[PDB]
Amino acid sequence: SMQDPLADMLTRIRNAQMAEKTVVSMPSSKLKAAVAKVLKDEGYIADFQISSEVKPQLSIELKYFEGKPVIEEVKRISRPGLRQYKSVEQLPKVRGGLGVSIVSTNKGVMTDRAARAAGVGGEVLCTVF
Amino acid sequence: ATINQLVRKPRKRMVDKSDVPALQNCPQRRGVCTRVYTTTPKKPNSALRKVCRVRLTNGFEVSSYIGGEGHNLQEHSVVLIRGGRVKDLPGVRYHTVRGSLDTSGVKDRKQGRSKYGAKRPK
RNA sequence: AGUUGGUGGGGUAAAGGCCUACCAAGGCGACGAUCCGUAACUGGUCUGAGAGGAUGAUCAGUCACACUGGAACUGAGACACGGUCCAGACUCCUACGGGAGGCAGCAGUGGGGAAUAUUGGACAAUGGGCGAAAGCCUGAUCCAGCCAUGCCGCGUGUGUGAAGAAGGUCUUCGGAUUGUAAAGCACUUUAAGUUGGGAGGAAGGGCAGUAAGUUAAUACCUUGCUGUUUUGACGUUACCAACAGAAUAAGCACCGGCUAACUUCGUGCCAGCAGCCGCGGUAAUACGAAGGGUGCAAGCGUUAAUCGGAAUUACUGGGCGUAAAGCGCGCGUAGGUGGUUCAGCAAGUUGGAUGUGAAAUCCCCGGGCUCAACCUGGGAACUGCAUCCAAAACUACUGAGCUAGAGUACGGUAGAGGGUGGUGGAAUUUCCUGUGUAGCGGUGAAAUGCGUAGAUAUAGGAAGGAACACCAGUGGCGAAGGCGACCACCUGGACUGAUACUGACACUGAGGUGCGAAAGCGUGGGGAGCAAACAGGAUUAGAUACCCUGGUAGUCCACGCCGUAAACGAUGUCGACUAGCCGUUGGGAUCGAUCUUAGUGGCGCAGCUAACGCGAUAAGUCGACCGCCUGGGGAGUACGGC
RNA sequence: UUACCACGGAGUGAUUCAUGACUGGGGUGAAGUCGUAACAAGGUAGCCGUAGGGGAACCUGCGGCUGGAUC
RNA sequence: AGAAGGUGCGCCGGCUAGGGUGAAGGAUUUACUCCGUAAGCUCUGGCUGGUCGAAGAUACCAGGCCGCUGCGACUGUUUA
Ligand SMILES: [Mg+2]
Ligand SMILES: [Mg+2]
Ligand SMILES: [Mg+2]
Ligand SMILES: [Mg+2]
Ligand SMILES: [Mg+2]
Ligand SMILES: [Mg+2]
Ligand SMILES: [Mg+2]
Ligand SMILES: [Mg+2]
Ligand SMILES: [Mg+2]
Ligand SMILES: [Mg+2]
Ligand SMILES: [Mg+2]
Ligand SMILES: [Mg+2]
Ligand SMILES: [Mg+2]
Ligand SMILES: [Mg+2]
Ligand SMILES: [Mg+2]
Ligand SMILES: [Mg+2]
Ligand SMILES: [Mg+2]
Ligand SMILES: [Mg+2]
Ligand SMILES: [Mg+2]
Ligand SMILES: [Mg+2]
Ligand SMILES: [Mg+2]
Ligand SMILES: [Mg+2]
Ligand SMILES: [Mg+2]
Ligand SMILES: [Mg+2]
Ligand SMILES: [Mg+2]
Ligand SMILES: [Mg+2]
Ligand SMILES: [Mg+2]
Ligand SMILES: [Mg+2]
Ligand SMILES: [Mg+2]
Ligand SMILES: [Mg+2]
Ligand SMILES: [Mg+2]
Ligand SMILES: [Mg+2]
Ligand SMILES: [Mg+2]
Ligand SMILES: [Mg+2]
Ligand SMILES: [Mg+2]
Ligand SMILES: [Mg+2]
Ligand SMILES: [Mg+2]
Ligand SMILES: [Mg+2]
Ligand SMILES: [Mg+2]
Ligand SMILES: [Mg+2]
Ligand SMILES: [Mg+2]
Ligand SMILES: [Mg+2]
Ligand SMILES: [Mg+2]
Ligand SMILES: [Mg+2]
Ligand SMILES: [Mg+2]
Ligand SMILES: [Mg+2]
Ligand SMILES: [Mg+2]
Ligand SMILES: [Mg+2]
Ligand SMILES: [Mg+2]
Ligand SMILES: [Mg+2]
Ligand SMILES: [Mg+2]
Ligand SMILES: [Mg+2]
Ligand SMILES: [Mg+2]
Ligand SMILES: [Mg+2]
Ligand SMILES: [Mg+2]
Ligand SMILES: [Mg+2]
Ligand SMILES: [Mg+2]
Ligand SMILES: [Mg+2]
Ligand SMILES: [Mg+2]
Ligand SMILES: [Mg+2]
Ligand SMILES: [Mg+2]
Ligand SMILES: [Mg+2]
Ligand SMILES: [Mg+2]
Ligand SMILES: [Mg+2]
Ligand SMILES: [Mg+2]
Ligand SMILES: [Mg+2]
Ligand SMILES: [Mg+2]
Ligand SMILES: [Mg+2]
Ligand SMILES: [Mg+2]
Ligand SMILES: [Mg+2]
Ligand SMILES: [Mg+2]
Ligand SMILES: [Mg+2]
Ligand SMILES: [Mg+2]
Ligand SMILES: [Mg+2]
Ligand SMILES: [Mg+2]
Ligand SMILES: [Mg+2]
Ligand SMILES: [Mg+2]
Ligand SMILES: [Mg+2]
Ligand SMILES: [Mg+2]
Ligand SMILES: [Mg+2]
Ligand SMILES: [Mg+2]
Ligand SMILES: [Mg+2]
Ligand SMILES: [Mg+2]
Ligand SMILES: [Mg+2]
Ligand SMILES: [Mg+2]
Ligand SMILES: [Mg+2]
Ligand SMILES: [Mg+2]
Ligand SMILES: [Mg+2]
Ligand SMILES: [Mg+2]
Ligand SMILES: [Mg+2]
Ligand SMILES: [Mg+2]
Ligand SMILES: [Mg+2]
Ligand SMILES: [Mg+2]
Ligand SMILES: [Mg+2]
Ligand SMILES: [Mg+2]
Ligand SMILES: [Mg+2]
Ligand SMILES: [Mg+2]
Ligand SMILES: [Mg+2]
Ligand SMILES: [Mg+2]
Ligand SMILES: [Mg+2]
Ligand SMILES: [Mg+2]
Ligand SMILES: [Mg+2]
Ligand SMILES: [Mg+2]
Ligand SMILES: [Mg+2]
Ligand SMILES: [Mg+2]
Ligand SMILES: [Mg+2]
Ligand SMILES: [Mg+2]
Ligand SMILES: [Mg+2]
Ligand SMILES: [Mg+2]
Ligand SMILES: [Mg+2]
Ligand SMILES: [Mg+2]
Ligand SMILES: [Mg+2]
Ligand SMILES: [Mg+2]
Ligand SMILES: [Mg+2]
Ligand SMILES: [Mg+2]
Ligand SMILES: [Mg+2]
Ligand SMILES: [Mg+2]
Ligand SMILES: [Mg+2]
Ligand SMILES: [Mg+2]
Ligand SMILES: [Mg+2]
Ligand SMILES: [Mg+2]
Ligand SMILES: [Mg+2]
Ligand SMILES: [Mg+2]
Ligand SMILES: [Mg+2]
Ligand SMILES: [Mg+2]
Ligand SMILES: [Mg+2]
Ligand SMILES: [Mg+2]
Ligand SMILES: [Mg+2]
Ligand SMILES: [Mg+2]
Ligand SMILES: [Mg+2]
Ligand SMILES: [Mg+2]
Ligand SMILES: [Mg+2]
Ligand SMILES: [Mg+2]
Ligand SMILES: [Mg+2]
Ligand SMILES: [Mg+2]
Ligand SMILES: [Mg+2]
Ligand SMILES: [Mg+2]
Ligand SMILES: [Mg+2]
Ligand SMILES: [Mg+2]
Ligand SMILES: [Mg+2]
Ligand SMILES: [Mg+2]
Ligand SMILES: [Mg+2]
Ligand SMILES: [Mg+2]
Repeated sequence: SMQDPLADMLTRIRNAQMAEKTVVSMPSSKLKAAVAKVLKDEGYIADFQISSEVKPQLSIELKYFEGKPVIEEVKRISRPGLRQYKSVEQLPKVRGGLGVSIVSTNKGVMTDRAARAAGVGGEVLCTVF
Repeated sequence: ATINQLVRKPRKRMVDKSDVPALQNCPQRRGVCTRVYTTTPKKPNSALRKVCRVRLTNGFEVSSYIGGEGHNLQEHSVVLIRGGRVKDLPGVRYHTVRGSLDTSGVKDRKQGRSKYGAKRPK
């Protein structure tokens, strides 16, 4: 019944990335917007736009580079059934730093690298590589 | 199993029962030969196997196998038994130690004669 | 039921139902009370990459106990381990009247067991009791004795030496191997043996003098220093040196694969071996020996036990279409989880500071014993808990919102959805009556059976029970089980279109609650056809079957029970995404065509799967919750509850 | 002399061990006796639930499934 | 099932709680009426002492109980 909207966002991105599409549209929220922005800063997507009119729609344009999609493995970590939190010393590494893990901290939603840069841990949302 | 299901009822370790219920956590135990007889192995094998029925200090009554070519066990012989199952004989779970109390070990044996209680020929 | 709270009082070193008299009826429990079984706890130990699993010998901290059950006294401290009293069980002394005893202190004995040691020395050192001080006591302690029980170290010689000696073994009879191995030749003396030297564990005590302080006093006394004397169980110490000689000192398991190491001779499904596969019945690299070899080595094997490998209880890190595994199906309680905006709060979360987290142990850098084991300095760690400070993304909590989830109001559509009555036509059977006469029926072929007491066929009439051809469809409706004649009455739900409304009211669901084919059970009706049981005839070696002729329960109705099915898509419910093509049942739109919903079928790209195969009606990509599985039998059985 | 109370008595229950004449199934065995139920359309297609019957595998009725061959 | 089994019980005081009847008073329907009554009489209790005997349900009165089995379901009837 959409008890996790972020998992729906990542599932939509993965499913339409596998299907060789160009734009993904979904209901938006101020958390999905932060996730989309942090992906944009990491070069995993082309662009994201938020619609107006009371029921905003968020649309994301994807990248392909070669014949294979740029995002090959995206996975949610902290679900509503588990709620995983980690400290600075325990922030997970995906592909030994070749990827990124999104972390929600009291300074906002950022990457694990920025998380150690500010020295603030938090909740591990998902891992992308 | 889901995380909530596991919280309500965690995973359980199974316990493995010992194959030697007599001699409760003991390396060896002594007993008395209530009778010495001879029996026949299972299907693919054909032989005439020597076995002694032994009553232990526990009060248990079990059957032990006598190794080697010869033996001198008879009624009311005090013996020591150790673990070890004989595959061909059904119901035989123990071995009789040669050369410990009343078994005297095999004679004219010269190779590997420490499992049969034989002194160095010298 | 002093049970839970209150008041007055008592009592204790001290709070308190700790106790007492009244007042009230409370307290605990599915976050597991009560009851049953088992067990001292921790630092730690062993395994494991870790997470975990197993476990509390030795050493250290705490607790409890002192033949069994009670009780108090003395005391700063005890309900008292070598104290008192009372009772009990069990031993013993006795002159027969009468008393004593408690090794779970150190040695020791019997017993039990597979199994665990000396009736040793000294208070020299460190501690403890008393004394003022000498000093006395101390089975604490320090040391010795025994035991390959473990960990570590060192020996059992070194170099040269080819007639490749003799012997053993194998052979193609040439030889190969044991093998530089042996012998011979030349070296060295570790350890053990004998003899001579020789520390360190030692601080102090006694005596005399001296110098300070003590007062009021050079006295006594305390303290410094000087001189002399005196102390060791271990102990024939550690250690060092000299002497003769190679002399004093290798065993155990295995050799088919897993697994490093191969051939002969005996034996012939015997004797035997074996962790698992399995060897042995006349050429056995698997049994038993011999030669050779391989692993370890003062040890080597076997047995018992824990963890690992085992991702084989899977948090990390598994599964449920067919291998084990989705409840027969709904509704719903506790619980778990929660669409989207603001604002607040700071429980979760994050960062910092402070206190604690005993020592020992494990880890790092060092220091000593000739090395190592061992001892020891410093550090790191002890991943935890607690209190303050700060942050506000997420979760939780509070206030106000919103309409994308959910629901309400209004017209229509389809339907074997359910219940109570009534009514139809075809057909079977039975009874009556007419005509008519020798067969009917059934089979693979027969027979039983029905017929001249007039059958079957044929015509008319009557009675009664049950099922509802053709429509009929990969068709429809229902949560599932299931629901087909027609009509009336009562009644649930679903599809479909627009507008308006409520404003998260949602999903799942352990327990519980209902519905639930057929067969079956109870009471009362009904009974045409069919038909378990049963009778007879066939078939057959037999035929308690298949086949034939009959035939009772049952099948039908009302009410009640029963709770099961290959109750199946062998596939839990809910939500969101992901190329296409061909049908079909309801309904909408736009112009027979195009689009769009809710079902019901056939193919198929990615993806998935062990494969078959699934593939928008997933078994694909993901979320929320629940159920279930852990080798085959025994067994969905026994016992207990309901 | 009273209060508290250990031992010890009396009555009646619960639970748990061992044992018991005699009985019911199960497993493992070897060249035994009787049949041939399943696997092919296994020679009457097999299974599932329920009822009756029979030396035994099993047969028959009622409902269900395909995890059934020919077509 | 009164299963089985157990505890108390006499007499004299102290304190204490209830019920019935019922003057005086009050009301109106003024009379064979309604409410209600101090004393007296009468019937139920509670917790606290003391005291005698060998014994307090003291006499008469007044169930014995339990465990396995056969038969008949039971209450009833029958050979004056
Ligand atoms: Mg073994
Ligand atoms: Mg009280
Ligand atoms: Mg008080
Ligand atoms: Mg009080
Ligand atoms: Mg419990
Ligand atoms: Mg214990
Ligand atoms: Mg592991
Ligand atoms: Mg560990
Ligand atoms: Mg380790
Ligand atoms: Mg423990
Ligand atoms: Mg000890
Ligand atoms: Mg201690
Ligand atoms: Mg403590
Ligand atoms: Mg202590
Ligand atoms: Mg304590
Ligand atoms: Mg104690
Ligand atoms: Mg003792
Ligand atoms: Mg004792
Ligand atoms: Mg005592
Ligand atoms: Mg006393
Ligand atoms: Mg006293
Ligand atoms: Mg005192
Ligand atoms: Mg004590
Ligand atoms: Mg004492
Ligand atoms: Mg004591
Ligand atoms: Mg003590
Ligand atoms: Mg003692
Ligand atoms: Mg005494
Ligand atoms: Mg006594
Ligand atoms: Mg006594
Ligand atoms: Mg003793
Ligand atoms: Mg002792
Ligand atoms: Mg003890
Ligand atoms: Mg002994
Ligand atoms: Mg013994
Ligand atoms: Mg020993
Ligand atoms: Mg000892
Ligand atoms: Mg001393
Ligand atoms: Mg003296
Ligand atoms: Mg002594
Ligand atoms: Mg030693
Ligand atoms: Mg040994
Ligand atoms: Mg030992
Ligand atoms: Mg030779
Ligand atoms: Mg020497
Ligand atoms: Mg000295
Ligand atoms: Mg000497
Ligand atoms: Mg090999
Ligand atoms: Mg061998
Ligand atoms: Mg041979
Ligand atoms: Mg072998
Ligand atoms: Mg051999
Ligand atoms: Mg051995
Ligand atoms: Mg072992
Ligand atoms: Mg084990
Ligand atoms: Mg083992
Ligand atoms: Mg494991
Ligand atoms: Mg294992
Ligand atoms: Mg593993
Ligand atoms: Mg898991
Ligand atoms: Mg598995
Ligand atoms: Mg599941
Ligand atoms: Mg199967
Ligand atoms: Mg299910
Ligand atoms: Mg199902
Ligand atoms: Mg269900
Ligand atoms: Mg349920
Ligand atoms: Mg249910
Ligand atoms: Mg079932
Ligand atoms: Mg529900
Ligand atoms: Mg709820
Ligand atoms: Mg939310
Ligand atoms: Mg909630
Ligand atoms: Mg907020
Ligand atoms: Mg913190
Ligand atoms: Mg520590
Ligand atoms: Mg050193
Ligand atoms: Mg703030
Ligand atoms: Mg006729
Ligand atoms: Mg007719
Ligand atoms: Mg159906
Ligand atoms: Mg029925
Ligand atoms: Mg019936
Ligand atoms: Mg009936
Ligand atoms: Mg009837
Ligand atoms: Mg009939
Ligand atoms: Mg028939
Ligand atoms: Mg018939
Ligand atoms: Mg009939
Ligand atoms: Mg019947
Ligand atoms: Mg009916
Ligand atoms: Mg069905
Ligand atoms: Mg099933
Ligand atoms: Mg299955
Ligand atoms: Mg279901
Ligand atoms: Mg589903
Ligand atoms: Mg629903
Ligand atoms: Mg769904
Ligand atoms: Mg859905
Ligand atoms: Mg397909
Ligand atoms: Mg699969
Ligand atoms: Mg598979
Ligand atoms: Mg999940
Ligand atoms: Mg979940
Ligand atoms: Mg899920
Ligand atoms: Mg099993
Ligand atoms: Mg088993
Ligand atoms: Mg088993
Ligand atoms: Mg059962
Ligand atoms: Mg049993
Ligand atoms: Mg039962
Ligand atoms: Mg009695
Ligand atoms: Mg009793
Ligand atoms: Mg008793
Ligand atoms: Mg019994
Ligand atoms: Mg018995
Ligand atoms: Mg018997
Ligand atoms: Mg059959
Ligand atoms: Mg057959
Ligand atoms: Mg058949
Ligand atoms: Mg046949
Ligand atoms: Mg078949
Ligand atoms: Mg069954
Ligand atoms: Mg059947
Ligand atoms: Mg039947
Ligand atoms: Mg039956
Ligand atoms: Mg039959
Ligand atoms: Mg039937
Ligand atoms: Mg059928
Ligand atoms: Mg009575
Ligand atoms: Mg008296
Ligand atoms: Mg009585
Ligand atoms: Mg009685
Ligand atoms: Mg009887
Ligand atoms: Mg009798
Ligand atoms: Mg009678
Ligand atoms: Mg009678
Ligand atoms: Mg009778
Ligand atoms: Mg009767
Ligand atoms: Mg009767
Ligand atoms: Mg009467
Ligand atoms: Mg009577
Ligand atoms: Mg008479």
